Amino acid sequence: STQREYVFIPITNSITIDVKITIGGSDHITNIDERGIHNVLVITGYAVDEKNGRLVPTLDPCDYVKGILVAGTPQQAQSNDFLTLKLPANKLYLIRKKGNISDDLKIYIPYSSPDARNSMKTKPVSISDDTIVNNIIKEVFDKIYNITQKEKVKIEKVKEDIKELFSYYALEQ
Amino acid sequence: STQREYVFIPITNSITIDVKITIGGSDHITNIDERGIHNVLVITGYAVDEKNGRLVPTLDPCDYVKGILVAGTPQQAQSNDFLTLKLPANKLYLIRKKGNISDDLKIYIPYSSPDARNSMKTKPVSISDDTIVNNIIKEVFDKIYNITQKEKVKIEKVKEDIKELFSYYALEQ
Amino acid sequence: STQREYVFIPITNSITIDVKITIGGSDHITNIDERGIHNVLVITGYAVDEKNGRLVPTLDPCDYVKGILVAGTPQQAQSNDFLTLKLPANKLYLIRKKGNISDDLKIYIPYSSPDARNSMKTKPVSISDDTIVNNIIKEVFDKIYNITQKEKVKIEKVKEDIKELFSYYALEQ
Amino acid sequence: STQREYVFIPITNSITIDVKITIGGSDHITNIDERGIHNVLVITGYAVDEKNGRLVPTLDPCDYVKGILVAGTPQQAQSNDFLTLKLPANKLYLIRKKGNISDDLKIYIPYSSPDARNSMKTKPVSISDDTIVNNIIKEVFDKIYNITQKEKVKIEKVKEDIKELFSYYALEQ
Amino acid sequence: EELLMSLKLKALYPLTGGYNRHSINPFYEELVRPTEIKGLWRWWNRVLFNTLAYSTKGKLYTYESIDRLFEDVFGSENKKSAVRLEVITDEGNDNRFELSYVELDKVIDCLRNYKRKVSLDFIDNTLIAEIEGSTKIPISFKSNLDIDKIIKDLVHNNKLLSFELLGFKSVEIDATKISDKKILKEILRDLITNYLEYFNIKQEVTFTLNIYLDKSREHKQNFEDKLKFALYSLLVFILLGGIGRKTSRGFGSLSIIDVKCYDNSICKKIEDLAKNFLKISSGNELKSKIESILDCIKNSCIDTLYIENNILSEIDPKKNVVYFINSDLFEVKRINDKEKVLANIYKAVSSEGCCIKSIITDKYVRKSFLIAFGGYRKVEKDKGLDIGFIKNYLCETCETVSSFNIVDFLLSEGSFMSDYILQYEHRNSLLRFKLISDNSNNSYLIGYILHSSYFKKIDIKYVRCILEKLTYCVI
Repeated sequence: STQREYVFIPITNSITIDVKITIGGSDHITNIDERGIHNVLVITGYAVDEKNGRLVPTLDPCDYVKGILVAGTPQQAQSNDFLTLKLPANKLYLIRKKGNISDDLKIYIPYSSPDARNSMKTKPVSISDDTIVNNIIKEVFDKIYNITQKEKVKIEKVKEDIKELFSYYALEQ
Repeated sequence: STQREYVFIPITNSITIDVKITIGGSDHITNIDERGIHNVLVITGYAVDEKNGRLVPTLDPCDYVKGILVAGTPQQAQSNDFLTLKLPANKLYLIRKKGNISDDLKIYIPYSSPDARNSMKTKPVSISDDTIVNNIIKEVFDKIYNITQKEKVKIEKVKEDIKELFSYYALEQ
Repeated sequence: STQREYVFIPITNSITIDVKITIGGSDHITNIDERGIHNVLVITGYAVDEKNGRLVPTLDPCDYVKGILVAGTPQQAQSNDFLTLKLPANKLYLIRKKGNISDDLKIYIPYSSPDARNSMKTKPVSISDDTIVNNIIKEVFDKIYNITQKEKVKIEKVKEDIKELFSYYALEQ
Repeated sequence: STQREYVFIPITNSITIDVKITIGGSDHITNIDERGIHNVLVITGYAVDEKNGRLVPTLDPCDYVKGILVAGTPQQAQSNDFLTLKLPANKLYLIRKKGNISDDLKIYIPYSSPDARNSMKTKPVSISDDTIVNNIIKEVFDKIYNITQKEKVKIEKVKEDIKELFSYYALEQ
Repeated sequence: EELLMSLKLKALYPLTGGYNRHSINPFYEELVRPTEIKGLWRWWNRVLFNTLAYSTKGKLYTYESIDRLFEDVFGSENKKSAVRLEVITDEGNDNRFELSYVELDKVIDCLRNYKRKVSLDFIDNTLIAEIEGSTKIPISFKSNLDIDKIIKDLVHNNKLLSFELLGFKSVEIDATKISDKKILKEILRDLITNYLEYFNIKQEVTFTLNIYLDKSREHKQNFEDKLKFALYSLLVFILLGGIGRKTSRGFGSLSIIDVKCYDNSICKKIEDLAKNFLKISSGNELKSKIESILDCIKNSCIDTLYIENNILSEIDPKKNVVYFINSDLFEVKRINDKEKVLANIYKAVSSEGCCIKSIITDKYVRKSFLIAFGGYRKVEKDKGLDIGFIKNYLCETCETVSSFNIVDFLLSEGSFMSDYILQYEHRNSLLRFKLISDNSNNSYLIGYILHSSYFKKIDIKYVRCILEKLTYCVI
């Protein structure tokens, strides 16, 4: 059918080495369509674990992480750490939704143990201080997408829309 | 990058010797799409000198001129007097905008030195005497936009607006 | 006839070596009469050229420069790179008009080439850094008017006026 | 927390040694802000005792003494004469209420025993004779409100009112 | 007669309007209007009373009858209000808009003998005067108000503000006939004043609301409990509503700073219950506090004691429309930035906003949803999209694929509620947003949906998690 993987966008660079396939298939729900990013997924209650970057699943609805989802397979020696699961594409909190759904898809999500060893003083953060948008164009929007520098010129578009769209919660301990 | 050039429209025809480009590139700004004219650039602080009209520059904001701006190089008999410049497509003042442009343009302006030999007392001139109109749509809106008569057949749309949208200030000398 | 050169007034200091004539005869338009500067002129659509800033003609109507209009010839080696023009004194966008003039004048405004290689996005610039205006004090208004420190003892008003009234746009490149 | 002293304003120079603090906290209740006095406090049923001037309680609502609320503690030379009290900042009759309150304030008013050995029949007194006004500026508005001579050149602004507002009653015995 | 309580409040970006529809005018500045506080207190009180009456009796009473029941505290044409409001805005001394000078006589030049529309725009940090006759003269001026360069951006970014700015921006000057220069000068001068006063928007207006009580008005029948209910309504107003213009979109949002009772026997259960908001660590804590106060008045507090009086009047279902609070719909999210939140409210509530577009599809229900929850909108029967489709997604008969059916909204049989929903221009929005802060630097976005009386037993489940999704996308 259709398998994808949801990768997060933090202020940290804990993304470059955990993945095997970037595209793989022939379609990507997340898009870059001459306006900005489309079909961004947000997950409630999960808080990033940037040191060994994964989403620690908390049950606080006020916490959230939003990222992109592109097809592939995450470095087969897995399924002991990640959360992989299929859904009918409609119970996804997909924001800036442009495209429709196949109402079935199996997506891998970076999971981490709940970490019952500290007090989870989660903390909200967003992307600013443009220095760290350089590397976010470097390692998520080039390593994965073939569109950058190939079809579209408006890249400061995907500068401000990425540092305006994306926000999340960290654990800071 | 890109290349464009402005063409003025007085009530006297002297723009037969005109733009290099009939196709040239892959774009036009003053597009007339079944709703009338669009993107008529306005130049404040100039006056028009219809006798081989080059825009005499005043220092008055009330002195303005409205004309077309199409992608092209003037005549190969220029770059001696025509002032050309480059701006990020947002300092120019168009009217009836529909689309947006590619963040930079390099534009040819048919220019004249202020010619300090005759006091610039201007006169506001409109475009009436449709005999001037009935032909102008064949010199500028056919030699460039012969889109009309096969892609457009409602000239009245882009006729009456021509006799109200367009006006200018002619320095009377 | 009677002529006037227009001196710019940025926060820059290319102020001293630009002029030939201070008074010429006995009359000017910029006056300092116990209420501030008067008859100040504004150029619509031109911006400064920081590398010895002489007004490069942009097309932005929302671009402007203010300054002092004083009678005289620019440098007696010029009349090769400027805008020489004369128009009947009613097409001058003035500010704080304390009088009116004899319906004709001939102006020298410092021109600069359009420099058709760099998209010159323009930045608004005001008078700040009270040291800058305190330096400008003895720069030109004394090179122009000896009346300074002879009738206006409360030049702070004048001072404030330089900050109150002299904003412009700057080439930024 | 917060404490103030009530300095009543008689014609007498008997109000010099009344102080222990200049500011203490970060605020004075009374204000003199380019329009004159503000937040003036009235105490009714009290007549001044200009014989070493303090406030003496009577049983007459037509007797009243106006004054100001300076921040501080009285003299350290007390606990036998003055009367301290804590009031929720709305049980004060403030003439010319300019701002707001903090809803609980401790105050010291200069109190004197009623001295029941002579009939305490008091009479009104208005502060006239502007030389005492010009020296009470020195006394109370240049020892505490040194804004006088600092920013506020309009000290006649407070002459006009000290000659017209700060009236009181006095035993005159 | 005696001070009852004192509330130090704080409003964020209030859009208070005076006689010129602005918070400032040539004569005075007024950021908080006590008359608006009184009117909104009465409006929230009626909402809260119908809420109560519906959570116990399932009955809804007209606003006339509710205010006739409370006329012993709020007063009416037959009785003077027992409560006296006294706003004290600190710094509230003499301030007014003064246009020291505006350098026209150049705009007047390019205007004569013509009929042109003179538009304004205040971004670029310099006032320009666009003319639809194709010229844009930059205007020099000096005013008394210093637009902080944050307000220009707050107005230019917020698509709602820049929309309500169209009315304070232009004049269509006709100089064809006899037109001197002086009267054109005064015309443009008043236009500039009207445009510049709009930017008097301050952040964090702070005022003290005193409440005085006339004791002479005795405990006639049920004065003490009516008063306690009114004080609860005032707390609910301070918690869920704001002052001024467009409070349904976060502007003018109120926040408690300090409450002080002065008559324990009446208000000492509001003093502490508002102390319950001086420190809000997380969103869940706040939602819990709000549900606490909401439930307190619902069953635990006073009782049906004065609802048993036979002065109320049940509403007609098809000729009346009243609002009441629904405890379920109370999403709370942490803010981290107020200006951007206010700007994203437009993404939430606009038919082409890229948050409800990403939460609702088919667009028809979308229109329907907003038309049922976004106040009045200007839909007109020209291009089919209104024909049937949105009429269908509002039928109280006829299907159940839409979770909201307006009571008497009929298929081609519109009698009253059809016109009221589609034509009545002054309709408040049920979907509302608010922003709160405490003495700490914690800020939260409440999004709630008041329950109306034209919903034929709305599906409280579909719209509920629409609201969490909206509250997420806009923060």
